[PDB]
Amino acid sequence: IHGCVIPVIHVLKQYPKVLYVSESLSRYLGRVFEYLLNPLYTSMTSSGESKDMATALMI
Amino acid sequence: PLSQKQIDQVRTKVHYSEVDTPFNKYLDILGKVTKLTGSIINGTLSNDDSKIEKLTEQNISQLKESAHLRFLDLQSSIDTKKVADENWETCQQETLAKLENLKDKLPDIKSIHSKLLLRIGKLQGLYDSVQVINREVEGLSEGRTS
Amino acid sequence: EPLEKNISAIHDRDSLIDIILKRFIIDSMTLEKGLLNSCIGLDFVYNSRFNRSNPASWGNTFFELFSTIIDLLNSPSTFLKFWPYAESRIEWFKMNTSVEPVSLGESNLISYKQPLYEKLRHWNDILAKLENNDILNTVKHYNMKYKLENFLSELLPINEESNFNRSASISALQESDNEWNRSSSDVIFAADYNFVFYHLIICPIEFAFSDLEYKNDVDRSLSPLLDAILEIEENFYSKIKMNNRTRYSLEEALNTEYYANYDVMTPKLPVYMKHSNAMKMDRNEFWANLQNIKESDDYTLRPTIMDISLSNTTCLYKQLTQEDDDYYRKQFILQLCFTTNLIRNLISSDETRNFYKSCYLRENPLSDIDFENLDEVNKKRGLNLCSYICDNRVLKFYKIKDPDFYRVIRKLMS
Amino acid sequence: TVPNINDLTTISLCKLIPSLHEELFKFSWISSKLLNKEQTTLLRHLLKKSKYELKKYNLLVENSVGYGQLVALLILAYYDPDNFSKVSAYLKEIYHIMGKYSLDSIRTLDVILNVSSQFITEGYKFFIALLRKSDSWPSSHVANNSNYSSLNEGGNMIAANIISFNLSQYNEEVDKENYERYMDMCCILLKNGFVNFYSIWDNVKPEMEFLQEYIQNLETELEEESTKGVENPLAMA
Amino acid sequence: GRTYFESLCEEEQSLQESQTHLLNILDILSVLADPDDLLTESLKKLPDLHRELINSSIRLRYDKYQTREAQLLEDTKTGRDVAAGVQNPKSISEYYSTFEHLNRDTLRYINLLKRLSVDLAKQVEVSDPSVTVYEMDKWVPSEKLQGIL
Repeated sequence: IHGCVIPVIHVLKQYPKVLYVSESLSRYLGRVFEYLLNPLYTSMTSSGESKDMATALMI
Repeated sequence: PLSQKQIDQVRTKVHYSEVDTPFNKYLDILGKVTKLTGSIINGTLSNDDSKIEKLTEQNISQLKESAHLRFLDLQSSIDTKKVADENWETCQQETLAKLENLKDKLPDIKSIHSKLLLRIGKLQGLYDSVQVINREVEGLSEGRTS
Repeated sequence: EPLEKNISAIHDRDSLIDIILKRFIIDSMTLEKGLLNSCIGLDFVYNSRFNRSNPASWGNTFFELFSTIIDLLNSPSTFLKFWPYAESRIEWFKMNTSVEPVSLGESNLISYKQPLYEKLRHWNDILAKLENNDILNTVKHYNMKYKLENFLSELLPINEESNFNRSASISALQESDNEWNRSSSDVIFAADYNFVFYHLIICPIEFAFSDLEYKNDVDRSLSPLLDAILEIEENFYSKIKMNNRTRYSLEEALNTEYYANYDVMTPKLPVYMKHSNAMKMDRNEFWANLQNIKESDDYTLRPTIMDISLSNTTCLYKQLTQEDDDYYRKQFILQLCFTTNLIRNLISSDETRNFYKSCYLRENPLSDIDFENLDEVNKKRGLNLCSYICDNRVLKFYKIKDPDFYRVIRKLMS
Repeated sequence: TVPNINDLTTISLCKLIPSLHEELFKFSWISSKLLNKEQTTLLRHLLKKSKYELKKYNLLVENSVGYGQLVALLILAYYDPDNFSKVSAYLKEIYHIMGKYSLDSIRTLDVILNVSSQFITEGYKFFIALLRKSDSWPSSHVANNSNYSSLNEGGNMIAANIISFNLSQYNEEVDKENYERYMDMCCILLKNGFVNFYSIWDNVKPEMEFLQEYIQNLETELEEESTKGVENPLAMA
Repeated sequence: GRTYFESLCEEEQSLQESQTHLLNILDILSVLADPDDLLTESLKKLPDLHRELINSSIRLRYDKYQTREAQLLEDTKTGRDVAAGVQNPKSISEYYSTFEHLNRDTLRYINLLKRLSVDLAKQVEVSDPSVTVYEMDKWVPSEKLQGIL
């Protein structure tokens, strides 16, 4: 969770079966990977021009 | 079961255990020669059959080196410790002197103490003001009345 | 240079270098120059290990020189100026005889081995002497004693037989103003606090094995004290909550759909200060001025920032009952909680009791505490007073108000 | 002792005279006279305690006043708006205190870690600055934790001992609610190089063998429940 | 032997006499074990020197015990005993009390900043129509009021 990926990569490189113990490891790894990839993804399939529509209704 | 006398007797031996290696060494050199010279006066002599050292004058020089070294080491050991006694004593007298004259340092402490009280004064004041402005805004909000 | 008495000086080679280096250190020490020569020699003896006849014999040599120079330092000023060296080259101390460095985190020194056999005794002598002053101690002295205890504690491993005390409950815990400035409601408050402090917190063991007069005595002394202190803490948190509630009600009734959250109450810096810059600069100037007053060689004889001074009654009263400075009451509550934890475990566990009985006996085969006589009329009153103060009042109080001191005391007790 | 000639006659003669009996205990070789096995055992213990013990108090109830002050001071640091620019004053205060009442280094590091982890959320900035300037910070062998070739070199092994200890206590009921914050504080420390990773990994509770056993059990149970399958009872029995 | 320093000095003087005797004994020993008449005179000088070395040694051990006792007697004097004669207690008490007041006032001031502070109402109105959601913590007071505060 705290953004230190290299220890856990080096551990799961040795004992892959550990992933069977709990699901949350996959979800968190996906979180860090998705943050890694997001800015490349916005540069293509351009949604930045369409980013200017996430606003709330005024009371 | 041990009586009060015996317990006090072990306590005194513990309170005095000293392990000064420089000293024990010089006394040992004195002994390794007193046992040999004392034996020669007796005339027992012999080629070191017992542990009385060896007459062969080839280690007499080895004894001469040891006598110069152990003695010099002991001389330094005591010279060092007396310097430490002189220093720690001087430092203890120095702190006592600073204790005698402290009246010269009351003014600066008094000054910071007073300066801090003024700072607390102003902050407590500003807090009263925030309570007054909030109360006037409350009045204003609740209906109309000016 | 000499290299002339080759046959003569062949007898004892290593010892000769040792004595001449010792004399060098001594005559140079008796500064910013002598310290330089001494440090260079002390490093030289490390670097010249392989050439020595008996390579292991460097250990007892190196340490030796070290001790000598520790003796010759003039005053704790010089000692603090010199220590960063000995803290730089620790990993050289840890290898008693091996000529190859040890893995970081493993030490091969023992309390009774040849290197430390006299050095630990000597440094414990120096620590005891520095502790024995107790009146004329400048802050330099306390800093020096700390540096020394930390060095020695880091040398030996955590597990050695002489690196954790064997159950010595510390006497001489007084916080008075060292017999200086030592002297209604103030006087009775002072007497009551003094009595309970001494009899309960100075010696939890005795106040755990009593004759049922002692227990009830300290209870009849303690009760009103805690009553008054908790009333005061209640006033404190009442002021806080009143301020926050009034502000929240106003800010809620002043907006459209705010609906403030009454739950959270953690303190936050006010808005007109979290974004100013003149006030921050002024506060920093003041803190710098005060700090410069503190760390100056003219004022090295001050008391710590949290002493309570049981001696001067009126100062004690001004300290405990103020309604704006609550840290002193936190100290008192923490002390009671610690001691009561120990007393409860002592009474109930009946297993640590054996250990403490053994420890008390071994140092003194003649004693008077029962250690067995816990009939039940006593046991009851003791384990009742404990569960009363430690749990019924304190935790029940700080479970609704300030739920962070709560976790603190619970974690520390466990 | 000085003359050339002697024997056990001196031992006997000294055993006879009771007047200077204590002077003999003081200075000479008196291992003989104090012969009661109880006496010599008491002697061994009293020597090893009074001469070679460190005389320091490392359990909270041992030096109550002492720890009291320290922990109170620590709370102050987290309730100070300008706490960030007064790190050095706090370190000097803590050293002054640890000096006065002879607290230990190990236990005091632990006391800092606990009441720090209690505020870690929104205190982590000042916490890390404080530990960065204190001399309990490995400055010449700082761990990396971001380079495959150095996941086990450097750190401050004493902090590693205390942390690996406090991370294996999940048996009582009070620590089960603070394990989260404590683990988060260690995870913060474990990336600024305070301790190397493997020094923590190798020493927490579930050993690698028990982990592998649980893994084999889960593998077999999963494979069976997959291939064979299980009938979910709808109206069965 | 009244003081620790003076007893150490007496011990040093006792060391020197022993050293001279020992060195002379060693040289006579070399002459005797050297590869008659000169050897006969030496074989008598050696007992003459013996009626001296043991007596001198005797004294060295005696002084060692003397010095140990004095050191222990000095180490019993605690800090309180030495400061019994300070001439002016008053100033000492005034100075110490002053420090206690300064410590307590500092805690109140620091407590009284973030922990016991009292702040503004936070009424909010935003001019830009674009702002559709407001943080409610970035609200600040008007610049004119800020100068007065």
